[PDB]
Amino acid sequence: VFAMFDQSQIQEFKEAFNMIDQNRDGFIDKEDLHDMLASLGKNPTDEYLDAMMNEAPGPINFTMFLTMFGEKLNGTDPEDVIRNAFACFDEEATGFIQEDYLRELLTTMGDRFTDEEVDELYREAPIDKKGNFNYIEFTRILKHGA
Amino acid sequence: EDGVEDMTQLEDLQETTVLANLKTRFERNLIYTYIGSILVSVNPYRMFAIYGPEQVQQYSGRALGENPPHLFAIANLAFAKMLDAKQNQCVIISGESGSGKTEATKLILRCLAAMNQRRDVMQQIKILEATPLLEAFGNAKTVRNDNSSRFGKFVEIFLEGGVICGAITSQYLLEKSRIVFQAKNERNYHIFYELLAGLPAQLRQAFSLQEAETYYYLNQGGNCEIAGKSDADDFRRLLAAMEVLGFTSEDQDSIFRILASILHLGNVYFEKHETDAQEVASVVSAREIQAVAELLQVSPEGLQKAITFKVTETIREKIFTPLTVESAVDARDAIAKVLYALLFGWLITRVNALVSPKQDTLSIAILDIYGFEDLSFNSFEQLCINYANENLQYLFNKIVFQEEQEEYIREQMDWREIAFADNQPCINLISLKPYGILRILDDQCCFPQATDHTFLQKCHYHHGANPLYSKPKMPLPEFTIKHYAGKVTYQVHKFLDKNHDQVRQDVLDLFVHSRTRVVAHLFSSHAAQTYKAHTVAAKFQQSLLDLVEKMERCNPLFVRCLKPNHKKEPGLFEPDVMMAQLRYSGVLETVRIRKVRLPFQVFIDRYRCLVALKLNVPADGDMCVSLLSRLCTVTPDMYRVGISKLFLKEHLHQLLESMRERVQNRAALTLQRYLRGFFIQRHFRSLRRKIILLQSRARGF
Amino acid sequence: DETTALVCDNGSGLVKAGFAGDDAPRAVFPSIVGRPRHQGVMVGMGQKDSYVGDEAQSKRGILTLKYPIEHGIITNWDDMEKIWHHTFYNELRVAPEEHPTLLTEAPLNPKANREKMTQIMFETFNVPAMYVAIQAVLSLYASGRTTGIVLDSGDGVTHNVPIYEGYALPHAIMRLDLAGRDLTDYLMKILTERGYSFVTTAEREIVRDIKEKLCYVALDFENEMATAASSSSLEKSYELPDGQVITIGNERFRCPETLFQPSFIGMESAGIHETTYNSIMKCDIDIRKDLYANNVMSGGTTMYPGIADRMQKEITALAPSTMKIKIIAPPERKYSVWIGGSILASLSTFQQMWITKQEYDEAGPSIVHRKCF
Amino acid sequence: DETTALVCDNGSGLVKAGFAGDDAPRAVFPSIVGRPRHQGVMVGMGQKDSYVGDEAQSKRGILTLKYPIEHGIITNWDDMEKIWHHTFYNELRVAPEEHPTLLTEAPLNPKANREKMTQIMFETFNVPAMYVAIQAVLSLYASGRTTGIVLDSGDGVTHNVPIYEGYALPHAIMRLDLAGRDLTDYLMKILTERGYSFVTTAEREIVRDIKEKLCYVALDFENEMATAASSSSLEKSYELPDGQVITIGNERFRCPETLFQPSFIGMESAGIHETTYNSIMKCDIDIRKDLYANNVMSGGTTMYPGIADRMQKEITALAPSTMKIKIIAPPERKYSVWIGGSILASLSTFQQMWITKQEYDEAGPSIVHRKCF
Amino acid sequence: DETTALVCDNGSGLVKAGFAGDDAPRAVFPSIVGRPRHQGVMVGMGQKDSYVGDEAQSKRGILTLKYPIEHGIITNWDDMEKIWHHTFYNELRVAPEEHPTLLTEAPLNPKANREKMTQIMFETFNVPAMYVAIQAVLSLYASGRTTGIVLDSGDGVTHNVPIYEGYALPHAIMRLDLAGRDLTDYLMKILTERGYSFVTTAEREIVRDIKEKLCYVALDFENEMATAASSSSLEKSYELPDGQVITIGNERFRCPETLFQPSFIGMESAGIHETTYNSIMKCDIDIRKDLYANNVMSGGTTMYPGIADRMQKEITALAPSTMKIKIIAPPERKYSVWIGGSILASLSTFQQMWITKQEYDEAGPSIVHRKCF
Ligand SMILES: Nc1ncnc2c1ncn2[C@@H]1O[C@H](COP(=O)(O)OP(=O)(O)O)[C@@H](O)[C@H]1O
Ligand SMILES: Nc1ncnc2c1ncn2[C@@H]1O[C@H](COP(=O)(O)OP(=O)(O)O)[C@@H](O)[C@H]1O
Ligand SMILES: Nc1ncnc2c1ncn2[C@@H]1O[C@H](COP(=O)(O)OP(=O)(O)O)[C@@H](O)[C@H]1O
Ligand SMILES: [Mg+2]
Repeated sequence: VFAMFDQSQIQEFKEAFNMIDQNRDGFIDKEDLHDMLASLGKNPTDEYLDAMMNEAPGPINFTMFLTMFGEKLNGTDPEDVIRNAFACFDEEATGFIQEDYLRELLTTMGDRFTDEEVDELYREAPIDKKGNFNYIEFTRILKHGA
Repeated sequence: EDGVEDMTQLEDLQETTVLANLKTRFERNLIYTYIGSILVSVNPYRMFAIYGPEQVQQYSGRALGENPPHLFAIANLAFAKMLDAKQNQCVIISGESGSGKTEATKLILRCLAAMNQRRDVMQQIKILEATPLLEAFGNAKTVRNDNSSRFGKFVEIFLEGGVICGAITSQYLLEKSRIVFQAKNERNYHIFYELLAGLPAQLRQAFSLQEAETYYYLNQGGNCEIAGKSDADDFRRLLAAMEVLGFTSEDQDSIFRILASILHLGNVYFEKHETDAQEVASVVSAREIQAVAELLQVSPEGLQKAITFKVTETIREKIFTPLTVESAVDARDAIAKVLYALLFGWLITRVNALVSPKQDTLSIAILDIYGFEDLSFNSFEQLCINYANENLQYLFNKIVFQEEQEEYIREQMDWREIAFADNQPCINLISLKPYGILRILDDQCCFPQATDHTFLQKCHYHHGANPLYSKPKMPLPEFTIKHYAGKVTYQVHKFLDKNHDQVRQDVLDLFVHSRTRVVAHLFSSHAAQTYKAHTVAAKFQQSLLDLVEKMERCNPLFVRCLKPNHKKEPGLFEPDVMMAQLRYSGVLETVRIRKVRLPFQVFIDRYRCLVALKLNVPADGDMCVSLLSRLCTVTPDMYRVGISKLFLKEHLHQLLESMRERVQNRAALTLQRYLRGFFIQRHFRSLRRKIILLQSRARGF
Repeated sequence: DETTALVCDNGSGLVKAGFAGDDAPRAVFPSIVGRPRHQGVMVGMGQKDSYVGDEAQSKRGILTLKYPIEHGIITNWDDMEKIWHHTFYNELRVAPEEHPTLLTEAPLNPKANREKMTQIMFETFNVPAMYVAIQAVLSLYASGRTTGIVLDSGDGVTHNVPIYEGYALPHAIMRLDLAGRDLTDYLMKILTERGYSFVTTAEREIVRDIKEKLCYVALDFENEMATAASSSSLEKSYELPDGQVITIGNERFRCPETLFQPSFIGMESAGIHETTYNSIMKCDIDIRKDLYANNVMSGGTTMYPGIADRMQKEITALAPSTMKIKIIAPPERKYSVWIGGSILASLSTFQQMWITKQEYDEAGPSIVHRKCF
Repeated sequence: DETTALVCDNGSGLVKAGFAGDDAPRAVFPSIVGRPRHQGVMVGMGQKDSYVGDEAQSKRGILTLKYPIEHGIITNWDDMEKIWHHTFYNELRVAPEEHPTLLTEAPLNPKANREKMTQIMFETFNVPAMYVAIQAVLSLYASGRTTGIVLDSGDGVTHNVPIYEGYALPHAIMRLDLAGRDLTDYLMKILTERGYSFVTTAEREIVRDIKEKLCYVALDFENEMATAASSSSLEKSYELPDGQVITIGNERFRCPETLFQPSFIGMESAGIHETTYNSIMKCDIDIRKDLYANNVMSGGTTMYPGIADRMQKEITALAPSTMKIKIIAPPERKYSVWIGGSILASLSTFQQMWITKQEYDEAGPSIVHRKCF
Repeated sequence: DETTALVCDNGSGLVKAGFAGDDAPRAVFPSIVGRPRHQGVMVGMGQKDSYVGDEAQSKRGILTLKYPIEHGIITNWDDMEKIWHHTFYNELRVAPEEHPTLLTEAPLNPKANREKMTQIMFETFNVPAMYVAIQAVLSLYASGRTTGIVLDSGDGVTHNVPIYEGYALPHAIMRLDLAGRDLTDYLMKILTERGYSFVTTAEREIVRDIKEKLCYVALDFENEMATAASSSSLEKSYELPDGQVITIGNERFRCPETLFQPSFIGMESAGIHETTYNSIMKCDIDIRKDLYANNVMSGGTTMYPGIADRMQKEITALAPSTMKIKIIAPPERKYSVWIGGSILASLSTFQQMWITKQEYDEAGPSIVHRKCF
């Protein structure tokens, strides 16, 4: 958000946006990234680089860009909010939340998210074998940086 | 261990919750449940271990804790209350016919006989052998049941410090109009058909009896035979019971003579003969009148005058006024009804005298009362039935409210006066003296030119503004009363014909001077005991008032027998049938009375999402209502949670629940957009910061 | 709670009292008060200054008998109090201060009579409630009808009241001061033609008994007189209290003839049949057909043999031949007013029409004019 | 879906109600409301404060009968609501909140009458749709014609409506406030010449029955009067409800004569024949020949014997001899308005001409002025 | 040549006779015929079988008094002949066979009455000429007006006749059979509430005298009743012929109240004020303003004190406030019909309107229907 900023990651976030967000039509272009990669000079070729990136959410606009800056990740995610949200679905203040419990909770309620996204989260989330997922260390790592 | 025994301890008591708990208990072969001190029993149509001495000793005294529900708990609770208060108590076994009230009464009788005296069981043997006689004289086939008890049996077991003395049996709320009128596809009392079927032939020749289809008092239903009942076997069993009960051959012959006299009196017709100033009813054939006179040992001319004449008798003269056809019909029906009532009273009095007690200091009363009735075509008899059920539901609600008040003072709290709306307005609507429905009916029974239409118009005029009273839109001959079990529509078709039950002094004098001892004794006793009750409704009200007056010197205990399925299938259950039975039995009146009762740990645990509740182990003084003040701007009205936790009113409860579900929605949205942020993080700072570094280093040396 | 109402049909000649809901009056006795007219010579015999009812007729030969009511109007208000006290205490054996009382009155009486009855009931006997009814309405109640014209005839007055579907037409109400007492006086007068002298008030009772036992109504007067003159088959004997035997002939039907010819006793009024026809013709043209077939007769003076036949004959002669004439004369019409009052006082809806003690205290004795009729 | 429409032809004297598609009205009863005018003396008898329809005529002799409609205008808006409620519930035994209703009205009535009927239908009875039609158009619908001039005469008003090929000429529409009720009043007035007095509203019904049964129209008035005076062969007898017999002579044809000579009741207007001729002459010269041969008569007042013959004679006298005059008087012309309304309400193309509840909610009660006619 | 005409205003209760041109009737006496009802015992006393007029009231206590006229219709045609013979010979002392006679009749009487009067005049008394007039026209003649509505009220009937510039509107003529005789009967009925019994026809005259002397009309009924109930200042005493004194209170103004509320005697008709307003509203809109200011009252029943004030109050309440209401009640309105008849019969131009004996011989008794009115 504009008021709240996580100074550890603001520099990388803004550098990425200034390398991606420019005065253009609005779609993400390979031109700027390729120029940054081959600024020194390299024979341009398409021998084995016919597909660079294809999983952008969609088009980007300066107005929608500012909305995204204010809401999604730029200086957002207060820790108390995450802890309260995770304790809302658990009765123990300890935060031992069964992994399968969160599976159905996420895959049935709200804008439903797939098991693929839950696994994607688990690619970095440390979980016990019995599934009582904890989030202190994971939340700190997400918020400070990596 | 998923089911529960007492639903009073539940935090949210709704009709759906009650149905779910009851069906969960029934699916585990657990019949009996608890509503505070009120037992609920579902008829399983299957033999269950509701007996055995080991159950008696298990429930003996207060050593069990009432963890498992059973009728023996009701029995020993009544015994303990008697030994504590030194006062009588009564147990009311209500419910529909076939719902299991009869064997419940028999099991209670066996349990008391086993646990009180445990040295002599002659009282229970003597009181069980009288059951078939009462069942034959007080049951009939209806459009809903094949064997329905049309009266309230009152068995009083006298106890003297654990010693079982003699028992007194009493009858109440007997249906007088069924003796002379039956609707479609229903019969009279079983006794007439059993007598006409199983009687020896020479008895029939002596009484000039015939098949049941010929008699007018029996053929009105159109189906004089029950598919699945043997009249001869039951009649022989009744003879065996009378022989055991000391009824000699002469007494049985007199009873058969009385019943045959009633049957023959039912077959008398009248013709409209022309007189100088009126129409006069004259008997068609004198054969039936003479047969009745011979069977009852009374004068034939006396009977014919008592049927076709009205007597105005002062000190200095006696005037005979001829009657009309309708008046003669009413007189004949009144004579038949009074004969049957006197005979039943005599049988019960003799049975009581056979097992007469010695002292009267303590007593346990058992009432086997029929319940709510809501058929398709609905009429006067069911109106009286529902009036009696409303008067019983008054006491049921009183007991429920007493338990609620005891719960409110059970722990430590500033006990407030809880509001409670009883069903008094319905009782006033039906039978209040100025303009009650039954009072209007009684007034119309002597008014000059009153018919059913005029009675309906009077009811509509007097009760048009009553919230419980409802008129049909089209001019249909009916009205609707909002009972505790829902709207009930009564069809006014023969309300005036079914209410005429006036017997004059000339008939009583004729019947006293009979040549047989039993009839003369009965009518002399009736004349000695006899009153401004000249209608069926007035006598029903008097009998119900007597029954209630017998039942305030004690604290009643209620047993509610239900029915899971109308097909008597042992195991098959339906939800709509359960809802209908719960509405009719008055169980849901407890839920209506409850509306506050919700728990404490629920608020402790799942209401932290609002302001992320800072404290731990909130105590009796926990910041609880002030939580609402600073979070929801809710008026302080929820009483107190503390130890005694029954505070939350329904609308506040739903408001908080739906606030909670918005909170869950918003928290889920926040988490999901945060997780989308994490996905874009891993995406971008994977595909650049984990790839360009590797490529640059590889290009490096 | 269960306070049974009292129905008291105090007529000019008889008191008919009882409890509401009964089929017959409990107490029926003459409405007379007697006082000694001779000299008491034995010590202790003669300490009673008044005799009321049947005890006044047991001592008939030493007393002067007086009626407190003539022509339906109470003229002696102390004898009436004595009679009411007798009825309440010695006859019904009931305490009036705990029973509502229903009383009757003729349709066209003075208002002071009704006000005084109300005052006496509410101040002397302390009844909790009161109502004053019209005798013809009670006759219809006893007859089991809502439409009809009633010819009530006691021994004070004769009145006609036409009622249709429970609605009365007050402008068509008739009244005659010719009834049983005048018949007794006329019979006493015409018994002198054979040499029988009845003078005192005690012989009035003997003449009344003769009239009740022997008199009848002739279907046609002239041929009856011709038959009585041409033979001696219509004569009957009567035994006097001291053993003397009297014989009367045409006096048997000449006495009740004054009901149809009031000119015998010097009155200009019309007969009961013409009075009934005139009362019918004062009603609406759509009411007359139903009234013609619902002629209800009530009272003791209507108890003569053959009176209904002659009434039907006279009305048929007067009314058009198209209509159907019916005279309803039930065998118990002597008690029809009391029976109707008993039926009315026992109704549950009637409990709101009583004149309570509070209303009397608020409004004076004039409350009875707006509460009743 | 299949919601049958209701046709209610509420006239000044009779209500004709039924279901669309039927061949006859289901309910026909007088449009009267009666109230008791006497004193109720029996307890419980007299709890009804109003009688509507046939039950008001059964109790005719104790009630005051009043008509809610005079001359086609509703003057009592509570009695009219009572009558409509009776028609919908006690007579048709139908729930009005699920049936479109078709009502009729005279051509030249005040607009407030129509607006008030619309408001009552849409707010008190909650009908889903409504339409108000003109009675002469429905008479043509029942007669199976599209061209003709209609002479409708109930007992409130008499009107003429000329229609050619389904096109109405509103400037040629006539109206007279002379109809059956005025005929009943005039007969009541002229019955006093023989000494018969009918005063109350209950005797108005008897006079109306006499008029319906005995009155007729004479082909020529003067020679009919001469014949009636010179003999006694035109006299007929009538029996009153109480049995009295009345006799009337020239009053039989003098009563309907006021339709052709309104001067008998002191009106300056012209007769029905001259009114019809004037209405014809106000149309186009090319329409007159077809109208002359399509004179359609409707209503109960046109039911007199010999009325069509005299109408044809008078029109022939007025119109030129070249034209051909035809008077169409079907035997069922007493119900022609209802039959036409039933035919019209059952058409599938008519379903778009109803006044729906939404249109009323949008436009107020004034929508009926632009949706109807 | 100089044959003075006779004016005979034979009403229901009084006969007013005299000679044309005089200012007052020569003979005024009651229209009664009496016959003995008792037994004559002296030889020679009892040879008279009838008494007519004042001699019938001198012997009132032994006679039965009968009226030949009720409600303006002669019902006894021999008593009427006796009364006319008395009037012509014993009272006026004139020979009828040489004087034209002018008679009066109510506006809406049966025709047989007029025909029979014509026949009796021309065949029994042999008058040379005859005319039958309408009483309201004669009232206007006596009042000196040509425009106005007349409310005549004798003791048989009450009628309204609106006349404008000498032109009568027959369709607006009203008639009520409620007049002085009904008032006498109602007073007789309501005098029983205080215990006064007047039964015979001879006591009807005493009641009539009481009504004439003491009764009056209250300006407003309810507050008058409240004042009479709250005090005793409205009571007056009357002395009976035998010396007994009676007292009446609210009966003084309750008796004439039945003229404005006919419901007291069980009639459905409207009061005289509403009848007059209805008669006015049946006239042309250009006539109403002149009629409102020319309300002429005539007859003996209009002689109550305060009747004109209440009539003006009621008409003002009914009529619009713009109009001016005048009630003309001359002090001699009891004889206005006779005065007008005397004025009319003395005119020279009227000599051509008589019904001569030759015309009667030519045309039968039916000539009076075309010669008169
Ligand atoms: N059987 C009878 N025949 C003739 N007259 C009778 C008969 N019975 C009673 N009466 C007369 O009727 C009168 C009493 O009738 P009742 O109706 O009791 O009068 P009231 O109601 O005024 O007291 C007495 O005069 C009596 O003589
Ligand atoms: N057969 C008949 N002869 C004469 N008049 C009749 C006849 N039938 C009905 N009427 C008169 O017609 C009038 C009713 O006709 P109707 O068309 O129903 O009137 P509306 O339509 O105004 O209700 C009544 O006044 C009635 O007297
Ligand atoms: N001063 C008066 N007050 C009240 N009523 C009167 C008065 N004078 C006469 N009458 C009544 O008017 C009636 C007679 O009036 P009159 O015009 O002579 O009648 P009619 O013309 O019919 O003979 C009588 O009934 C009489 O009682
Ligand atoms: Mg019509």
